[PDB]
Amino acid sequence: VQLEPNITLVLKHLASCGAVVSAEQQAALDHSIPIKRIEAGLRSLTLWGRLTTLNGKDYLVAEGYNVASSKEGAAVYETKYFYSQDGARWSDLQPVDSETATRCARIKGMLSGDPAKNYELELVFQIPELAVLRCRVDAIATATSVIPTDSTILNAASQVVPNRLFAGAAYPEKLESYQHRFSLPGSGVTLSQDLRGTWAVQYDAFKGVAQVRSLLFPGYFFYYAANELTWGSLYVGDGLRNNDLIFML
Amino acid sequence: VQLEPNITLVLKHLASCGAVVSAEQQAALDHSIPIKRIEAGLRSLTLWGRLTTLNGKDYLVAEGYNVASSKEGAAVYETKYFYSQDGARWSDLQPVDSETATRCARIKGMLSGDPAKNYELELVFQIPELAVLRCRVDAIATATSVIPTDSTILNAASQVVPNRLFAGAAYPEKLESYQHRFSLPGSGVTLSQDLRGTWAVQYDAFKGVAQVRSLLFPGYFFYYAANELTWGSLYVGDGLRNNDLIFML
Amino acid sequence: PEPLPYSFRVLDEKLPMLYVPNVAAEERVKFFRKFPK
Amino acid sequence: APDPVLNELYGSERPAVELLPGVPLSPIVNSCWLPADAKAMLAESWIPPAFEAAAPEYNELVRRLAKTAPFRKWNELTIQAKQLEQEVAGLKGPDAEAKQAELENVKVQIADAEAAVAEVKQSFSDDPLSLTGWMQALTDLADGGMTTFEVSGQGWPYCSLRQLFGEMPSAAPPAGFFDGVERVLGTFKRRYEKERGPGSVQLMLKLAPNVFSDAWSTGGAPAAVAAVEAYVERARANVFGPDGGVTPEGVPEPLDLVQLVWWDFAAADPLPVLKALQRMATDQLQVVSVSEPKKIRGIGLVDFPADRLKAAIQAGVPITCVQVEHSVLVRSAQPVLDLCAKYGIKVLARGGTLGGLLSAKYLGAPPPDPVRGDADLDSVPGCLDAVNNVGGWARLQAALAVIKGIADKHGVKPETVALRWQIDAGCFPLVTTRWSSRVWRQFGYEGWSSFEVSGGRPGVDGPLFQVESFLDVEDVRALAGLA
Repeated sequence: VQLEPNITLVLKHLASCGAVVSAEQQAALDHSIPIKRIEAGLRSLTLWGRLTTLNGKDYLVAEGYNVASSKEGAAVYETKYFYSQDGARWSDLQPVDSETATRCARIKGMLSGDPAKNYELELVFQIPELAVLRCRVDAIATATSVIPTDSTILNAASQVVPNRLFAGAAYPEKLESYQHRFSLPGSGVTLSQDLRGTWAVQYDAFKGVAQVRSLLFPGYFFYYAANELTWGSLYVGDGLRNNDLIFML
Repeated sequence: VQLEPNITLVLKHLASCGAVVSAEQQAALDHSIPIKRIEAGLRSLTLWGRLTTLNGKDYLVAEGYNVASSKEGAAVYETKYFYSQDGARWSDLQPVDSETATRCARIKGMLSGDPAKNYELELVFQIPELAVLRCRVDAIATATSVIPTDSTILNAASQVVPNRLFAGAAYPEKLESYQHRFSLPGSGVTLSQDLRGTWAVQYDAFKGVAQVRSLLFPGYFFYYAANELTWGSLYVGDGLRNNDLIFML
Repeated sequence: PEPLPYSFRVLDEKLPMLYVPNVAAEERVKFFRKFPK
Repeated sequence: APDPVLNELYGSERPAVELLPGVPLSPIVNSCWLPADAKAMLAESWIPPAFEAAAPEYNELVRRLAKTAPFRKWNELTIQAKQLEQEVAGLKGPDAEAKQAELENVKVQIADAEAAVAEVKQSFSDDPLSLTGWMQALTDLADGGMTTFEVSGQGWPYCSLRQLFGEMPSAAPPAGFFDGVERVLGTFKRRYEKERGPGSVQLMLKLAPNVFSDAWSTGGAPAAVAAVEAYVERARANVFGPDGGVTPEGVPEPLDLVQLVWWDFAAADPLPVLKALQRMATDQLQVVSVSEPKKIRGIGLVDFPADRLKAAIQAGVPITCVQVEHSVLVRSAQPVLDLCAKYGIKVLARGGTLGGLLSAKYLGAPPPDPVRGDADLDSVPGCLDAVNNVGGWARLQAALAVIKGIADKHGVKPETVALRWQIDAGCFPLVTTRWSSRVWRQFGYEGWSSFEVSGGRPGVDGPLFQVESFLDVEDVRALAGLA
């Protein structure tokens, strides 16, 4: 039903889950997301998350994409990322290499706020902070990106477009109602073909609102409101997955 | 593409025009709208507006229809109206017979707070304040109720249903793009067929939000966002009519 | 003193077309019958 | 008489036209989009067994030197020396003494010409900006026949909106958008005019006043005239260096043309700025004696609607050219064409190829993607907007198939057909120059970067610069049906 997720709806339904943004940043996003959207040719551009830093200048990350194609048996969304320290000005978040991401994986703890820092790894290697941030963001994006099942559909020229005749996910308190965006609409792969204990779902039937929390990445939240038929996801926290998950379950 | 206007997007897009509600009343609305929607067996229930009184206890008014059918060339909606001094508990607004419906249009001035007030008019006639409020709401709904054109369609059995394939209105700046609710989808009746200078449209091309204000009823606003197809309307202020339109313009 | 007739603006400024929406607002307009119009 | 450049190069009988009484105009105008920033371009330097066959000195200079006027004069003088030597040897009489005097005269002429040749050869090596990629690109473009240029770049809305509609600090110089482009084109103009020709290359600027700024709004008409005067002064400082801006006689040499582009008409009417530019274009006579000599030779307008152009005509402004977007698939501004035909003012047609989107490729390809990026086009989001205004990628595919069939009927590239359609409607084309091994790609030619394949020929084809059209009546009917 909805064409794009609404930022105010996301912030309103994820307020309980602890995913919040400051007042100045909220207003600045409201006034600045369209400007960056139209500066590029992106049909869509929305807030992706807010990573916490050490100095106090949190990294606001937004992602956008133009068209959604299906290629090699999957939905390949060509995305572009931007970051900022304040909601006003948006800078590009450059993609990293492969070995640079492997080295990225070895930095732990929250990255500092200054994007001019350099981390030392081991023959020594210098890792810029923006590379680490992009590595973490792409890791989280690859791991968890939820949309309700069959909320999209193929079409002529084989482009994954929204499904304007979406009836609504039946039985939305179960993981069979939600799926990763990369999964093709026709295929039956959903949020239940991954590990058995890395997703939690809460459901309010009277208000008809479902909240899906990722336990592999404890900062990823998603809402699906059935009465309005509106869904949206957010990330708040540092880009670290809890490897010690089993002892937690 | 939407099926029912949100109560949060309306308050967000109409905040600048002064169409705002108290935060406590906003939370109370969020909780107690579905309760009344289920207690009354209505598939659609949205906040219609807010009317000012001589007290701080304004009347919040919400309308809801169960069926909506074509009848003698008029899209008749079987609306039910509810009022509340606070966002928590709702009461009903019973319709008004024609004699008092004509003896209620002569009573002017902004209403009091207690809905058990009897106006005395000229032998003396006693008329309840709830009747006056119902008359004013009916007049504003007849004069103003506005939706984008082609947003509704006629199915078999002559029922007006949302057009799921509504692609949006080109030229949102033009008044031709908008129509009254009780206009049949086939008929080419719009707000252009009203008086020339009774509707002011201000459209921000960049953010893609058009705003239509009623000048005959100064407190009626209607926003339409086109990037994501979302339209809503609210009436805030007293329900009186602006007679001397010719002098002001 | 006599104000310069507004039509002389065409010759002085070498502007081809002049349009006064309200002669009441202007002051250099000249009335032939000497009655305000 | 036809244009001599276009006579030898394309066998074209087209006579040369003049935009103004002083400045000429090429059949096609080159809109100049910089590939990189001016700072990163004004710093490029061409200066890097006993013999390097790949050294730039033996390769680039031997081509860039034979195209200079001193070398041609040297060759011609040698030719006349040999000839007159032949006749003076033949004659052997009293007239032979006068002819020998003529030979001595041409000998000293040869001496000074050779001195100038050595001077220019040295001038090649002592400046870094010459012989670079972009300088050679523009030199080849100008030698192809399109000597007119137009400053342009990524523009509203696909650019930084803070560099257009942002409030600069008070200490900032009065430099506006499309600034570095003027500097690069001025450097090219001075280099080319030093190598050959006094005024060979033209240049048509572009003035984009930020009418939404606080200073413009709060100031008024004096603020507007001060701003346009400051822009004119800065543009003179850009096109001509601090030295040489004035003629030796003491009268300033004026600019070629200034194009006014207005952002909003309901915000501020362009009458004050138009009057100020007209006054700067005219010289104020005193008694007769010229006073306040002209600084601008003409005024043009950009994308004004027909009613606004008529209103500007009705206020005495001497408009000389207007550029609009009018292609074979977009015909949104017909009234402006009729109005300009009536009032006899030139019209320039930007678009035509929809930004290189009518090329050989895209015939069956998926739509270009901004995030992934396409490099054969100039602006991807602009191309998608053109596609949406046409109606969609399917309609563009059908139109491109029709155009490709028309092209293969004659044997031309799929873009010369659109450009000739533009020329046939009266308007002058406006093609965006291409850079960095994609040279001549705007005309459809491919693999034209190296001299080994080009052989010195331009990357255009004759039928485009021709007085008679090559489009038969069926082709005209089909293209009109494209709509």
